[PDB]
Amino acid sequence: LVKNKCVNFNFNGLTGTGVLTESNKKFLPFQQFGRDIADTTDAVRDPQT
Amino acid sequence: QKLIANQFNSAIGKIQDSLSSTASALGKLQDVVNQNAQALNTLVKQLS
Ligand SMILES: *[C@@H]1O[C@H](CO)[C@@H](O)[C@H](O)[C@H]1NC(C)=O
Repeated sequence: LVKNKCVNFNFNGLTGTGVLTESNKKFLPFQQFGRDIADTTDAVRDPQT
Repeated sequence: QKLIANQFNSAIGKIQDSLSSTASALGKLQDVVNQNAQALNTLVKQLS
């Protein structure tokens, strides 16, 4: 895992391109995916950590 | 001259108060910004 740079990430089969950084969104234990107003993924929990 | 000056200054003061107040006479500009904003939101939401 790498942060702060453009990378072709793949999380649990979900693919996307972007810059990954720590997020302050306090996801509840059941929550796994955050979405913006455009229904596009903007936050996620890594399965290994 | 002096009376006209006083009236002019008082008018300017009342304009300042009216704009300073909660009045929203600026609605026309707000419409221009708001309409474009919601149009953008609609276009973005269409991707889903
Ligand atoms: C495996 O994944 C779990 C859950 O993210 C994590 O706690 C653990 O450190 C990972 N590695 C090993 C060797 O279990």
